[PDB]
Amino acid sequence: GDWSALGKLLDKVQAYSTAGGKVWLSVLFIFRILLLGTAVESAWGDEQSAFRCNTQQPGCENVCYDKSFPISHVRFWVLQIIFVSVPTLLYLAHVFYVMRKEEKLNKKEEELKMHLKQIEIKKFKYGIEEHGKVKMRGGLLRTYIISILFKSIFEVAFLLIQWYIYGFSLSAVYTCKRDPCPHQVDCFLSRPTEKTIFIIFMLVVSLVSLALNIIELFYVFFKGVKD
Amino acid sequence: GDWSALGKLLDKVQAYSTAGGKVWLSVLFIFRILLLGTAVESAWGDEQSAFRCNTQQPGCENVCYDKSFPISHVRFWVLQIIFVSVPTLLYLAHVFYVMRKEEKLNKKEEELKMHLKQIEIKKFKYGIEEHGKVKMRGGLLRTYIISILFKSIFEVAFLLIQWYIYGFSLSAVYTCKRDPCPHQVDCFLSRPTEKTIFIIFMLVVSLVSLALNIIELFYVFFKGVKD
Amino acid sequence: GDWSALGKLLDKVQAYSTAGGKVWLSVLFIFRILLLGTAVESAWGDEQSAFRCNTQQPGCENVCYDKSFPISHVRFWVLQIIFVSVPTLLYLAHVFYVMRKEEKLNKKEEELKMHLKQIEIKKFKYGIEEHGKVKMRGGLLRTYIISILFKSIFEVAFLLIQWYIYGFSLSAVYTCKRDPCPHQVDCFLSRPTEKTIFIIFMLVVSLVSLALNIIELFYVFFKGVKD
Amino acid sequence: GDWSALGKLLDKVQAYSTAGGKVWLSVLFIFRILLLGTAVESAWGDEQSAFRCNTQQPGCENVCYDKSFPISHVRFWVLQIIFVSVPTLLYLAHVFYVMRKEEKLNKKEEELKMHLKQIEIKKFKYGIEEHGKVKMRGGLLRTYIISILFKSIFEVAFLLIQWYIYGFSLSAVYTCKRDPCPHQVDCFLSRPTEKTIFIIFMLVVSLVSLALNIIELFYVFFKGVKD
Amino acid sequence: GDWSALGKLLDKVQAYSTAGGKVWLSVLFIFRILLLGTAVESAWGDEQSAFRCNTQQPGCENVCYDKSFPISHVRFWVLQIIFVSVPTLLYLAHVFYVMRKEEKLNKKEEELKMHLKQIEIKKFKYGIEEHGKVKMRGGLLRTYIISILFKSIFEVAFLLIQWYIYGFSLSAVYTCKRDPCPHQVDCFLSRPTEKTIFIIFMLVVSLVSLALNIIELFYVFFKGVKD
Amino acid sequence: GDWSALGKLLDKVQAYSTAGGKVWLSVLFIFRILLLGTAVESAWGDEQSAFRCNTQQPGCENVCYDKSFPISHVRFWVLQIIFVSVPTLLYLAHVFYVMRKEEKLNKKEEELKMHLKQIEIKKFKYGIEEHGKVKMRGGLLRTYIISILFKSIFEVAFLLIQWYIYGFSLSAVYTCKRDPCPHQVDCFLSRPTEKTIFIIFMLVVSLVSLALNIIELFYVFFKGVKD
Ligand SMILES: CCCCCCCC(=O)OC[C@H](COP(=O)(O)O[C@@H]1[C@H](O)[C@H](O)[C@@H](OP(=O)(O)O)[C@H](OP(=O)(O)O)[C@H]1O)OC(=O)CCCCCCC
Ligand SMILES: CCCCCCCC(=O)OC[C@H](COP(=O)(O)O[C@@H]1[C@H](O)[C@H](O)[C@@H](OP(=O)(O)O)[C@H](OP(=O)(O)O)[C@H]1O)OC(=O)CCCCCCC
Ligand SMILES: CCCCCCCC(=O)OC[C@H](COP(=O)(O)O[C@@H]1[C@H](O)[C@H](O)[C@@H](OP(=O)(O)O)[C@H](OP(=O)(O)O)[C@H]1O)OC(=O)CCCCCCC
Ligand SMILES: CCCCCCCC(=O)OC[C@H](COP(=O)(O)O[C@@H]1[C@H](O)[C@H](O)[C@@H](OP(=O)(O)O)[C@H](OP(=O)(O)O)[C@H]1O)OC(=O)CCCCCCC
Ligand SMILES: CCCCCCCC(=O)OC[C@H](COP(=O)(O)O[C@@H]1[C@H](O)[C@H](O)[C@@H](OP(=O)(O)O)[C@H](OP(=O)(O)O)[C@H]1O)OC(=O)CCCCCCC
Ligand SMILES: CCCCCCCC(=O)OC[C@H](COP(=O)(O)O[C@@H]1[C@H](O)[C@H](O)[C@@H](OP(=O)(O)O)[C@H](OP(=O)(O)O)[C@H]1O)OC(=O)CCCCCCC
Repeated sequence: GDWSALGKLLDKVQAYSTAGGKVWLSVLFIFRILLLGTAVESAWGDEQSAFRCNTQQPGCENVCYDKSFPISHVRFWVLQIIFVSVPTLLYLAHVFYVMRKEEKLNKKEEELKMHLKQIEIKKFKYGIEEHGKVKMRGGLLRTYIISILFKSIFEVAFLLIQWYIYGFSLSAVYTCKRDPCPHQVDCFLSRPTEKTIFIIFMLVVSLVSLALNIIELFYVFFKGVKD
Repeated sequence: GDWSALGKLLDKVQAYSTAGGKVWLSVLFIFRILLLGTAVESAWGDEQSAFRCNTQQPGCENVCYDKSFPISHVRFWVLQIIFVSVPTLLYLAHVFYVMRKEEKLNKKEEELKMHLKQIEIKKFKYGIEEHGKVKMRGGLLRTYIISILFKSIFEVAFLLIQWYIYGFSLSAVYTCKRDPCPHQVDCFLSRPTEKTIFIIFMLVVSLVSLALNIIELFYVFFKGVKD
Repeated sequence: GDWSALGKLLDKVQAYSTAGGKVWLSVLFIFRILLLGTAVESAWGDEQSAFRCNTQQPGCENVCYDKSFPISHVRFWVLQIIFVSVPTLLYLAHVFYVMRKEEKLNKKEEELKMHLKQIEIKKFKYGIEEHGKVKMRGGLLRTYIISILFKSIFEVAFLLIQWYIYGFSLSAVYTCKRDPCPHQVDCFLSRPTEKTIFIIFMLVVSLVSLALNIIELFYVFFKGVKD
Repeated sequence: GDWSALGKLLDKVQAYSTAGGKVWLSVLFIFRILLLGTAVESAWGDEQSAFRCNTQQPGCENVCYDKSFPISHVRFWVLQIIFVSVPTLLYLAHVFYVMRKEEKLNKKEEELKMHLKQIEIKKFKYGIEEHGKVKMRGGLLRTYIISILFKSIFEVAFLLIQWYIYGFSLSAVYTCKRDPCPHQVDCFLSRPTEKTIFIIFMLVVSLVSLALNIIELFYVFFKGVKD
Repeated sequence: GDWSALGKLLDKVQAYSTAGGKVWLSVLFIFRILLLGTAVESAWGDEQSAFRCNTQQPGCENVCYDKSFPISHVRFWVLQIIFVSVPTLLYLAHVFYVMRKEEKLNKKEEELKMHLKQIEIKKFKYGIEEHGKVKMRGGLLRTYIISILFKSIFEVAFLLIQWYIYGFSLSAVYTCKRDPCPHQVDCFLSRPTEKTIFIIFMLVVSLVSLALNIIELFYVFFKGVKD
Repeated sequence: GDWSALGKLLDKVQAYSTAGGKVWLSVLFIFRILLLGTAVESAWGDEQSAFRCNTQQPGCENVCYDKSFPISHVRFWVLQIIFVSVPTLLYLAHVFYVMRKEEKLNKKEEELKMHLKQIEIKKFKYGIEEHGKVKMRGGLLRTYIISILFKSIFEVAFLLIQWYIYGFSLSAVYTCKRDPCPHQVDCFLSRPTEKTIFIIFMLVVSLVSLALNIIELFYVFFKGVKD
C-alpha cells in the first residue's frame, strides 16, 4: 500500500496525547490498518471473477453484480479509516501553532533580558512553562473535545450507512431482477462465510473504538472539572 | 508506485509556506495521492476484461471499448496531479535562488568586517534579515501569486476537459456504432456504481481545493495590502 | 506484507525482557512470521480456482467450496499471530509508564538537591535505582504474569477452535451435500499433501511455543520465590 | 522498478551544475521517469492478450503481432532514457577527478607550509580556489559541451528511429500479410487512442527537452565568450 | 520476500567469526538466498496450471498432481535454508551473554578501583581482556563445535530426505495410477530441463557448503590443539 | 528483485579500485543489472502461455516447449551476472585482510612508542604507509591479476555456451519432432523480434565489457612494469 505518510504523521502526533488517545492510536494501527492490509483485503480478490449467474443471456452477469454490490467493503473501510483520522491531524496542527507561538515569545523574552509580567501571563495562558511540557488549557482543550466529537459522529455515520446499505451478513444466493435479465435469475456469491466473519469482526472493532473514545472524552471532562 | 521523489520534493517545499499553502499540500497528500493509490486505482483493474458486447462479430469488442473510453480516469487523474504541482516547485527553486543570494551577500559582508549601507538595503529588499526568516516582498510575492493563478487555471482547464469528454456518471449500458460492428450493438460496462461514486468524490475534492487556493490568494492579497 | 510496524514495536520491547521471553520473541519472528510470509502463503494461492466438482449444475462449485472452507488457514494463522502479541505491547506500555515516573521523580530530586527518604523508598519500590536498570518487583511482575497467562489461554483457545473446525489433515476427496447441488456430489481439493504438512508443522511450532512460555512462567515464579 | 541507483547518481551529480542543467534534470525526473513508471506503463499491460485477428488458422495471431510491433514503445522509451543519461555521469566522473587532484594538491601545499607560485597557478588553471567552488574553465567546459552535444545527437537519433519505424499514431485496424496466414487477414489492436495520446505527449516532452538543452548550450557558450 | 530480519541478524553475527564461517555466510547469502529469490523461484510459477493429463475424467488432474509432487522444491529449499541457520543465532546469543558478563564484571572492577586477582582470572577464563577482542576458549569453542555439527547433520538429513523422495531429475512423462483415474493415465510436467538443471546446481552448492564447514571444523580443531 | 545485498557489497568494494575497474563496475550496474530488471525481464513474461503448436495431440505442446528452450535467457543472464562478480568480492576480502594486518601492526607500534625498522619494512611491503592509502604491490597485484583473468575466462565460457546452445537469433517458426507428437509438428514462438534485439544488445554489452577488462589488465601490467 501507500499508508507510509499517514502512519508517519500519526507517529509524529502520538508524542503528546492522553493515554486514551494513545490506546486509540495503537488499536487503529494494529487492527484497522495492519489487519486489513495483511489478510483481509486478499479475501476480496476475486469477488468479480468468481461471481456467476444461472443464465445464458449476455450482459446479465455484470448488471446483477452491479446491483448486488454498490461499493466493495474494502473500499468502504479504507474511506472510513481516512475519514476518522483528520481531526487528529488538526490537533497536531494546532499544537504546532502553539509551538511556533512559544518559540516567538521565547525569542522576544530573550531579547528583553511590566514586559516580564505580560510575557509570563501569555506563557501561562497557553500552558507553555517548561519549554517542552505543553499543557491542555483554554484552546487546546476545546480543539481536543471538538476533534473527539467529530471523530465519534463520523464513525457512527459510517456505521449507519453500512447498516442501511448491506446489513451485517451475506447470503449465499442472491436474487437479481434487472434488465436485460429475463424475469428473475439466481446468482451465487463468492466466499460468503469469510466475508461475514470479517464484517462482524470489523463491526466489533468499530464498537470498541467508539467506547474507547467515549471513555477518553469522559476522562478529559473530569480532568477539566478537576481544575 | 513511484511517487517518492515528488513527495520528497513537496516535503522539502512545505517548510516555508503560508497556512493556506500548507493546508492545500496536506489535502493533496491525503486525498489526491494516498486515496488514489490505496483503493481507487484497484477499481479500474478489469475495465477491459470484464467489458463485453452482445455480438459474435470478431473484433467488435475492442473497437467498442476504444470508442467508449478514449482515456482511463486513473491516468487522467494522474496527469492532473502531475500538472497541478509544477508551480510549487518553481516557487521552491526561486526560494533556493534567494537563499544562494543571501549566502553570497553574507560571505561578502563577513569579508568586509557605505558598503554596509548597500549590503543592508539589499538584505532588506530581498527580505533576508534574520538568516533563516525569508519574508515575501517584491519578487517572491509576485512568483507566489503567478503560481497560484497557474495552478487554478490548470485545475479548471482539466475539470472542463473532463466535463466535455465523459460527464460525471457512467450508464450501465452503452450503445456502440462503429465498424466492423454491423448496425448497432449493445455493450455492458463494469462496476458503474463504484466508478460514479469515485468520480463524484474526486469532483468534490477538486472543488474544495479550488476554493482553498482562492481563499489563500485573497488572504495573501490582503496581507500585501496591509503593508 | 505490512508487518513492519508490529516488528518495530517488538524490536523496541525485546530490549528489556527475560531470556525465555527473548527466545519466544525470536521463534515468533523466525517461524511464525518469516516462514508464513516467505513460502507458506504461496501454497494457498489457487485454493479457489483449482477447486472443481463432478457436476454441471450451475453454482454448485461456489456453494461446495464455501461449505468446505469456512475460513482459510492463512487468515486464521494471521489472526492468531495478531491475537498472541497484544499482552507484550501492554507490558511495554507499563514499562514506559514506569520510565515516565522515574523521569519525573528524578526531576523532583534534582530540584531538591525526609524528602530524600521518601524519594529513595519510591525509587526502590518501583525498582528504579541505577537509572536504566529497571527491575521486576510488585507491579511489573504481576503484569508479566498476567500477560503470560493471557497469551497461553489465547493460544490454547485458538488451537481448540482449529481442532474443532478442520482437524489436522485434508482428505483428497470431499463430499458435498447442499443446495442447489442435486443429491450428493464429489469435489476435489488442491495440494492436499503440502497443506497437511504445513498444518502439522504449524501445530508443532505452536506446541513448542506453549511449552516455552510455560517454562518461562515457572522460571519467573521461582525467581520471585527467591526473594 | 529499479531506478533507485540511477536516481541516486543523478541526485549526486545535480549538486554542481548550471541552471539549465538543473531544469533538464528536474524535467527528466518528473515527466520522463515518474510519469512512465506511474501510469504510462500500465497501458501496455495487455497489448498481447487483447490482440486478436479475424481467422481460425493456427499460429497466425503470433506472426501478425510480431509483424505489427517489432519492439514495444515502453521498452524503446526505457532504452532512450538510459541512453540519454550517460554523458552526465561522465561529467560527474570528471568532476570527481578534479576533486581528487584538488585534494592531492592541497595535501602537497599543506606539506610545504617558487613552489607556491606553481601550486597557485595549478589551482587557478583547474579553477579550484575556494575549496568547494570548482569553476568551469579549460577542460570542464570542453567536457560539458561535448556531453551536451552527445545527449542532443542521441535524442535526435532515437526520435528519427521512432519516426521511421512506427510513426506517431496507431490505426484501430491493421492489415497482416505473412505466412502461414492465408491471403490477407484483419487484426485489431488494443487501446489505440490512449497509446496515440501518450505517444504525442512523449514526443512533445522530447522536443521540449531538446529545446532546453539547446538553450543551455547557447547560454554556456555566451558565458565562455564573456571571459 | 521477507528475508530482511534474518539477513540483518546474520549481518550482526558475521562481525565476530572465523574466516571459514565468514566464507560460509557469504556463500549462503549469495547462492542460497539471492539466487533463489531472483530467478529460481520464477521457474516454479506455473507448475500447477501447465500440468495436464491425457484423460477427460473429472478430478483426475488434481489427484495426479498431488501424487507427483508431495512438496514443491522451492518450499523444501526455503525450509532447508531456515533450518540451517539457527545454530549461528545460538552462537550469537551466547556471544551476547558473554558481552553482558564482561560489562557487569567491568562495572564491578571500576567500582573496586585479592578481588583484582579473581576479576582478572574471570576475565581471562572467558577470554575478555582487551574490551572488544573476545577470544574462543572453554565455552565458546564448545558452542561453536556443537553448532557446526548440528548444521552439518541438518544439511545431510535434508539431502537424504530429498534423495529418497524425488531423486535428482524430472522425467518429461509421469505415469499416474490413483482413483478416480481409470486404469493408468499419462501426465506431462512443465519445464523439466530447467528444473533438473537447478536441482543439480543446488545439490552442488549444498555439497560445497558441506565441504567448507568440514574444513572449518578441522581448522578450528587444529587451532584448539595449538594451545 | 533482491539485488540489494550484491549492490551494497559492490558499492563497498568500488571505493578502492583502478579507473578501469570503476568503469567496469559502472557499466555492470547500469546496463547489466538496471536494464535487465527494468524492461528486459518483462519481455519473457508469457513465453510459455503464448507458445502454441498446430496439433490436437494432448501433451505435445509441453514437450515441444521443453525441447525448444532448455533454459530461459533471463535465468542464463542472471547466472552469468552472478558468476562474473565473485572475484571482485575476493579482492575485497583480501583488502580487508590487509586492513586488519595494518591495524594490528599500528597497535603494536603504538605500544612500542630495530623493532621500528622491521615495523617500517612490513608497512612498506604491504604498501601501508599513509593509514588509508593502501597501494598495490606484491600480493594485491597478484590477486587483482588473477581476479581479472578469472572474470574474463568465465565471461568467455558463458558466451561460448550460449553460442553453442541457442545461437544469436530466434526464428518465428520452430519444427518439433519428439514423442508423443505424431511425425513432425509446427510450433510458433512469442515476440521473436524483441528477443533477437535484446540478445544482440546483451552480446554487444558483453563484448564491450570484455574489451574494457582487457584494457584494464594491459594498463595494470604497464603500471607494474613502471616500477
Ligand atoms: C481507575 C483509574 C482512574 C484514572 C485513570 C487515568 C487514566 C489512566 O488509566 O492512565 C493515565 C494516567 C495518567 O498518566 P499521566 O502520566 O498522564 O499522569 C500522571 C498522574 O496521573 C498525574 O496526571 C500527574 O501526576 P500527579 O498525580 O499530579 O503527581 C502527571 O501527569 P500530568 O498531570 O502532569 O499530565 C503524571 O504523574 O496514568 C496513571 O497511572 C494514573 C494514576 C492512577 C493509576 C492507577 C489506577 C487508579
Ligand atoms: C478569521 C481569521 C482571519 C485571519 C486568518 C489568517 C490565516 C490563518 O487562519 O492562519 C494563519 C495565521 C498566521 O500565522 P503566522 O504564524 O503566519 O502569523 C502569526 C501572526 O498572525 C502574524 O502573521 C505575525 O505575528 P504578529 O501578529 O505580527 O504578532 C507572525 O507571522 P509573520 O507576520 O512573522 O509571518 C505570527 O505570529 O494564524 C493565526 O493564528 C492568525 C492570528 C489569528 C488567529 C485567530 C483568528 C482570528
Ligand atoms: C539449568 C539452568 C537453570 C537456570 C536457568 C536460568 C535462565 C537461563 O537459562 O538463562 C538466563 C540466565 C540469567 O541471565 P541474566 O543475565 O538475566 O542473569 C545473570 C545471573 O544469572 C543473575 O540473574 C544475576 O547475576 P548474579 O547471579 O546475581 O551474580 C544477573 O542478572 P539479574 O539478577 O541482575 O537480572 C546476571 O549476571 O543466564 C545464565 O547464565 C544463568 C546462570 C547459569 C547458567 C548455566 C546453567 C546452570
Ligand atoms: C533573460 C535572462 C538572461 C540570463 C539567464 C541566466 C540563466 C538563468 O536564467 O538563471 C541562472 C542565473 C545565474 O545564477 P548563478 O547563481 O549561476 O549566477 C549568479 C550571477 O548571475 C552570476 O553568475 C554570479 O554573480 P555576479 O553577477 O558576478 O555578481 C554568480 O554566479 P557565478 O558566476 O559565481 O557562477 C551568481 O550570483 O540566475 C540569475 O539570477 C541570473 C541573473 C539575472 C536574473 C534575471 C533576468 C535578467
Ligand atoms: C594453507 C593455509 C593454512 C592456514 C589457514 C588459516 C585460515 C585462512 O586461510 O585464513 C585465516 C587466517 C587467520 O586470520 P586471522 O586474522 O584470524 O589470524 C591472523 C593470524 O593468522 C593469527 O591468527 C594471529 O596473528 P599471529 O599469527 O599470532 O601473529 C591473528 O589472529 P588471532 O590469533 O588474534 O585470532 C591474525 O594476525 O588468515 C591468514 O592470513 C593466516 C596466515 C597465513 C596465510 C597464508 C597461507 C599460509
Ligand atoms: C591516454 C591515457 C593513458 C593513461 C591512462 C591512465 C588511466 C586513465 O585513463 O585514467 C586513470 C588516470 C590515473 O588516475 P589516478 O588518480 O589513479 O592517478 C593519478 C596519476 O595519474 C598518477 O597515478 C599519480 O600521480 P602522479 O602522476 O605520480 O603525480 C596519482 O595516482 P597514484 O599513482 O597515487 O595511484 C594520481 O595523481 O587518470 C589520469 O588522469 C591519468 C593522467 C593522464 C590523463 C590524461 C591522458 C594522457
